[PDB]
Amino acid sequence: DLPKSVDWRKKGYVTPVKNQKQCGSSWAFSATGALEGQMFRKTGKLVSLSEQNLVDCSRPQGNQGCNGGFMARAFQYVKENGGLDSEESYPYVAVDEICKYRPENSVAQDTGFTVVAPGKEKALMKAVATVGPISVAMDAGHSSFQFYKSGIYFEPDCSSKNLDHGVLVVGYGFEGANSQNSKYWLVKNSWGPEWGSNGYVKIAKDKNNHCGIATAASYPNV
Amino acid sequence: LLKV
Ligand SMILES: [Cl-]
Repeated sequence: DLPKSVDWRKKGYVTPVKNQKQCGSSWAFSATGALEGQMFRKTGKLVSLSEQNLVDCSRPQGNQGCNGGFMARAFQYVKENGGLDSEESYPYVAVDEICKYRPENSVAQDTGFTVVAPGKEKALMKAVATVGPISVAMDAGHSSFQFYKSGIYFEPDCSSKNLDHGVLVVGYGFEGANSQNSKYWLVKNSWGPEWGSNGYVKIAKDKNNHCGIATAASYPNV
Repeated sequence: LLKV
């Protein structure tokens, strides 16, 4: 069976928290976060990947740069493009810019992606436990989320269907002694280390797909 | 979503 808790940050799969700043690019940070963990599982090397490469170059796949996008369209771009540049070689500037993808600087590849069954939190738990960090979308449009600081996030006004923010599930756990009580998903955001809990948020788990965390989850195939 |  699956572990009572998982935290891929403790195993070297997760880069330090990044900051998308004033650009609608959380989808790009969610996608690079999932590819960073899959490339680490494959090679043992953790290398920060370029969100800007995704913002500037994946319009053909249907993304809109700083005006929004989807993680699956990003994994589709990496596959069609044959690669993705490192954060070091293609730095983030938080504005739409000319595509400058360089194949010689590519440090990652994927053959497409796997989708988690929509709305199934236990399928998501199995993906997190057996694959690594998973890209997910959520409803983050609330002041309670903007000002989140600690504890299990639970917002009554949250939607499980109309999502507006891409994030990365890096694990799951529970508070207390009963592994089934006060469960939560461990989620990496892209609003900087300063937001929330060192840039992370615990979102309530197995509470009817709260905030839609299991509605549109996926991970790249490397 | 952007942080405010
Ligand atoms: Cl965004």
